[PDB]
Amino acid sequence: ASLIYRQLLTNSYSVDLYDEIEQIGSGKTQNVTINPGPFAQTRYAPVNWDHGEINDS
Amino acid sequence: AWPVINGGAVSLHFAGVTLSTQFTDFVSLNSLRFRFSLTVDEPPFSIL
Repeated sequence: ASLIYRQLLTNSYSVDLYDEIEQIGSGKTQNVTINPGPFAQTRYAPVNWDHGEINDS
Repeated sequence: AWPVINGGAVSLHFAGVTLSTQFTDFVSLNSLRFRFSLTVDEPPFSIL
């Protein structure tokens, strides 16, 4: 059971290796592509307000 | 002698609401309109 202390001290180099893991995995580019769901969006339209038809003569 | 016009009295009652919508290549030009019916009222108008 004392072997755990020896293993930790011996394998401590994996700490620096893990530091490299994380601090270059952050450097590497990742992009979680959140979707649009199966249900699709849509806006009304380009709508502009104006005065209606005028009865000229 | 100058003729002169006078009088004229009516009342507005609500009749309806309308939505006109012109279309020109997928873009909408809208307009809300209020239609009022009329009911005449004294004093009568008269061209003097």
